[PDB]
Amino acid sequence: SLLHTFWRLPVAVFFEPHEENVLRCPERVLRRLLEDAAVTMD
Amino acid sequence: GLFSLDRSYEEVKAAVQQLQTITFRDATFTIPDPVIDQHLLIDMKTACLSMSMVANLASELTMTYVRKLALEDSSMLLVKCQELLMRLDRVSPDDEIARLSALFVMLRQLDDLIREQVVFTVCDVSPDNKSATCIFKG
Amino acid sequence: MAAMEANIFCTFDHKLSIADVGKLTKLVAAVVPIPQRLHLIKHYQLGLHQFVDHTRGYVRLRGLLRNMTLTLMRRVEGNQILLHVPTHGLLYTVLNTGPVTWEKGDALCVLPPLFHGPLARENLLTLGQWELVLPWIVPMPLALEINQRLLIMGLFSLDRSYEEVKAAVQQLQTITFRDATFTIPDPVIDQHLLIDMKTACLSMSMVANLASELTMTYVRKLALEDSSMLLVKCQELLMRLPARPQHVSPDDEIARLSALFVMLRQLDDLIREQVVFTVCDVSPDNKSATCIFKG
Repeated sequence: SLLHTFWRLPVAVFFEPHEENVLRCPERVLRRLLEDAAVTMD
Repeated sequence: GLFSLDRSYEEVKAAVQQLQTITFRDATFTIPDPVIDQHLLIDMKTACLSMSMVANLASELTMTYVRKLALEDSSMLLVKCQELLMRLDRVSPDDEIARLSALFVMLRQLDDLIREQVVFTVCDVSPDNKSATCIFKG
Repeated sequence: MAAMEANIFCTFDHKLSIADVGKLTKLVAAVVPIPQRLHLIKHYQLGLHQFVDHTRGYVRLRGLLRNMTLTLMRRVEGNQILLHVPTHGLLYTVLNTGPVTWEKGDALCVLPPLFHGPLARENLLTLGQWELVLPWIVPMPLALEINQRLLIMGLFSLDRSYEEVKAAVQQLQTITFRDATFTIPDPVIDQHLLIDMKTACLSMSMVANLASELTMTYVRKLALEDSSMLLVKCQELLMRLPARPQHVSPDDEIARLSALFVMLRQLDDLIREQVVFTVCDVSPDNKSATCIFKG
């Protein structure tokens, strides 16, 4: 299920979209995308 | 000087025989040992005591201070340094001020060892190396 | 480029009363800071009153004072102050301004003054919303302690109550150095003290990681058989809790001690800012001292 990370303690971020990528997904957004992916499916 | 207490063993004695000599540019030079007759002089005792005290106080206080610093963290260099403290490990406020003050006292009592000023630099060396010509730098 | 003028003339635009010229004649061969390094500077840039703010951030004043060019007063006369930015290595006399007794053989550092205000009632050339501010020429251990207490008052004030802070400023504002009591004007936490704290804590964390298997247990092995007031006085600031050394590897210990010296110097340079004068011989009333290392 949940991931298993190497570095123990978390690190804050300060970067831009033009710098390195980061997954920042709010929960209702990923929920709604799961609904939209579920409902779109001799 | 740091091996002054465990001199009774033989690995430490061979280590003293190793560290006492030095090879350099055509130099088989040897130094004297700071211990004589299995007891240490007060200068070296103060030196090793100050160094052991600053090492012990750094191993004690810094985890608490950087853990307090993570609430007001503003640089990623600071959060990753306490991670290695957690990796390595695996009170009255006036006493805390006393601990910090004694840390800085042991820091002040070590500047006679940890740094030194270059005095001369050689412009020319005379042949047979007996003398040389140096500018001053104070 | 024209060269940096070793003869800096300061001018004056205010109507100088006669007592002002008298008090200006007291300060011959003293230290004043100036950032401009021109030949015919005005009086506004002279001194330190251009940088005194409502913040009264003494750490900010120490941060800016290190960048200011120090010169010596000479040949005071009518509306003329001939200043001499001294070249490095030679010697000429300076004069004290604050009540700080000196020695021979020690060193001197530059510093903004302590209890600065109307408490000692300095009428040091007051004219037209401007005062002549003098940096203190303080000796070496006073300059050590006056930044050590600064950094300790910075480090203690995190995550703790304000009554602890108000009880901690009064424990760490007095300095009883050499038969005199000094007080620091408003030690206030700012971003400069924050970045100094960050450098200090990172260096001491790295040297805590850098400690070998023997240097952390040296006092722990020493305090079983030794008895001394030094060892007793340093033991009680530690917690409570023959044998063998684990592995003697001096080839590793040279590298550990070398990088530990680098970390100790990296902690050290937070309180050892600059030697600016080495005092050779003083006057017997200590009003002046011939000293070297000028510049």
